[PDB]
Amino acid sequence: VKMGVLRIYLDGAYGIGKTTAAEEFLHHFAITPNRILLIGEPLSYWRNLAGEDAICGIYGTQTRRLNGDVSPEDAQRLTAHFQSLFCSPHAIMHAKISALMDTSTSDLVQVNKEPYKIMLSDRHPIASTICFPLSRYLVGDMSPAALPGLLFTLPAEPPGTNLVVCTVSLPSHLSRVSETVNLPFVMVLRNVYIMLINTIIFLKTNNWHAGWNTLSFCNDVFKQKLQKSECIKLREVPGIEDTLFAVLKLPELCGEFGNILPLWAWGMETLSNCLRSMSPFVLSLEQTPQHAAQELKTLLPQMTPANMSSGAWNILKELVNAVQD
Amino acid sequence: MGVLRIYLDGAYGIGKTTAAEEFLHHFAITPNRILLIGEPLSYWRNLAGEDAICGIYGTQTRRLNGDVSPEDAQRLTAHFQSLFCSPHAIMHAKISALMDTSTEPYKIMLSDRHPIASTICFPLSRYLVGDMSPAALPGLLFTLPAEPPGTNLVVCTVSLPSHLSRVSETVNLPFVMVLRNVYIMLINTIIFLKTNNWHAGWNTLSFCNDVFKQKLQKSECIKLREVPGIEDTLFAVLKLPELCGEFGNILPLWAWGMETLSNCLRSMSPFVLSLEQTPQHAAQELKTLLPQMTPANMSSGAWNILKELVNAVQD
Ligand SMILES: Nc1ncnc2c1ncn2[C@@H]1O[C@H](COP(=O)(O)OP(=O)(O)O)[C@@H](O)[C@H]1O
Ligand SMILES: O=c1[nH]c(=O)n([C@H]2C[C@H](O)[C@@H](COP(=O)(O)O)O2)cc1/C=C/Br
Ligand SMILES: O=c1[nH]c(=O)n([C@H]2C[C@H](O)[C@@H](COP(=O)(O)O)O2)cc1/C=C/Br
Repeated sequence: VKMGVLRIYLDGAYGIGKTTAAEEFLHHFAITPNRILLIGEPLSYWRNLAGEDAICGIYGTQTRRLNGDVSPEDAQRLTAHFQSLFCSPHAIMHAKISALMDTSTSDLVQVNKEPYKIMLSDRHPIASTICFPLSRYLVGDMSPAALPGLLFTLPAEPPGTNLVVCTVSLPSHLSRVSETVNLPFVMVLRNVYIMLINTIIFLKTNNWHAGWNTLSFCNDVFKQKLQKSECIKLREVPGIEDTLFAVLKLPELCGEFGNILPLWAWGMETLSNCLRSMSPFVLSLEQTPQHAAQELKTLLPQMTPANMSSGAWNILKELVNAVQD
Repeated sequence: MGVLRIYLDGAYGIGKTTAAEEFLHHFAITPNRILLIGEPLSYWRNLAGEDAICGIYGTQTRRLNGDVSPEDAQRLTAHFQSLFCSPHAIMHAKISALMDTSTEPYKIMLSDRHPIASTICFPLSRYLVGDMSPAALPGLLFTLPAEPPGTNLVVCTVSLPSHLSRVSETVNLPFVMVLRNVYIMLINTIIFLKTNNWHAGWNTLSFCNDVFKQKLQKSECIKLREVPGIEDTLFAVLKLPELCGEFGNILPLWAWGMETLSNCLRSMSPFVLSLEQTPQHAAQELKTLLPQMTPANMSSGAWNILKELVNAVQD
């Protein structure tokens, strides 16, 4: 009864327009209703996650830090708290979906006439568990203490994840927004995502323990560049220093001799395991939503497909519709 | 070959460690027959920079002195409490990978506390006592990973007046009284889950109110019972208005969450061990239980590996 689907997670910085451009893609291809399934960001839960408003809280906390209404040491812990709120929703979902995914190691008895059903999603779990938390650290708004809980506890990623990092020119990104507009965080966020990509590619060939002992620890000088120049350049064959491991080499995770502590190592392993499965793609949103979406279309043929029960797709759809409700 | 995964939990200060060790010294006559994994204090006391333990307690002291808003003190707590998760999880997740899921004296690998202690028992106790905001429950309860078959949860128990001497960190009835209660519920929940679905008498479960919380901090009510009912479980504590909508229905995602939370707890094989006596007895009793526990299968090779890893981090 099988049929191949196309899991596509659309990520990148915020305010860039990856949503009004992800929707304009649904209108001009969903000519046939059952050929595409969209899953939007769960604001409804973020803005009322068991009582607190993750969004307001993550920003308000910074405003509260500047006014000195709270200790900078607490403001960091306080941040970690809110930042973490974004995790659950996206995770409950992703975890369910991985369950409806057919991981059949076998030959095909029959083929399906129809084209592959593409299920588009707004942001991938790593955004909450790795991209943002890491950007907060780099900018100094959050304490590293919360990285293990998010980076090292990642669940096995099922084959076929297509991560599409959206990108916009810098001066244009600063208009799509004007929540708070401060270069430091943005400049970093953009950078991090670029690293993410380099990390995925990197991980495709080499192990995380590559030039680890050749990776200078993460210092304030490094963080400074990340908040100013948007350095980190996306490159053909990435090296350890063009990845996220450049940001993970932290004294707080290593011991006396300067070795990354045992557990934390095992963690790097799973974090690698996850990112490595992914199929990285970059999509420019520097133009009319029409183009952005058209471009995304040209990529469909390059993405890695996965298999799932025809029945399940119909179920998934209902669930997705049951919660985006 | 077949191993015996045994996780030893319960309240703190009770002595489940000096009694879990006295069990290793007596039956490890043959070296390769038993493997112990102790609590990773070394990481808790320096988890990427902060000392989870001091922070969870100090935050309370800081709350009483009014050095910080009670609203922040709650969020601040959630933060630290969460720190306890990673270590235990990195481990457990690795171990699940070395477990053979393929369709004479078995090697028993004893562990100090099971991940649910950090992700469900303690966080929940903090809530009930009012030291933590519910906002952090979904992140810990609903994101639980598939538990592999063969988990033997052994909840240790001590008499009340005796428990208050094993400790005297901070000694305050409210939290203890609750912690004891919660663990009892956990057990009742596991059993309960064996037969019925979480959506049983859900619509007959009164929401969680302050009156309820009050009893949980005073009488150690919650009694362990043969055939548990919805109200003797943890679901009695999970029915929260903050998780339900207007009409009073538990919101979609949170439901799916309950599902996975149930999925986990249900796999477990619950056992109660009394530490109200000489460590010798405590351990001897635990031995009598070995034959009742559910065994799992793993590569002989893996066991040797696991051992090395365990030894590699328990140094
Ligand atoms: N069965 C017992 N009888 C008397 N004292 C005990 C017993 N078990 C433990 N203790 C004492 O109480 C203290 C706390 O117990 P511990 O083993 O550390 O508990 P836990 O496993 O909860 O951390 C120990 O340092 C020990 O001296
Ligand atoms: O981890 C996060 N942290 C965060 O602060 N945010 C923030 C970023 C932004 O203000 C808002 C989400 O809106 P858009 O990203 O669609 O513009 O929440 C988002 C995530 C990620 C969720 Br997965
Ligand atoms: O989640 C937790 N939260 C917590 O505060 N603690 C606390 C409880 C205790 O002070 C200390 C651990 O010592 P024992 O439990 O062995 O006596 O950390 C522990 C856990 C659980 C880890 Br899994």
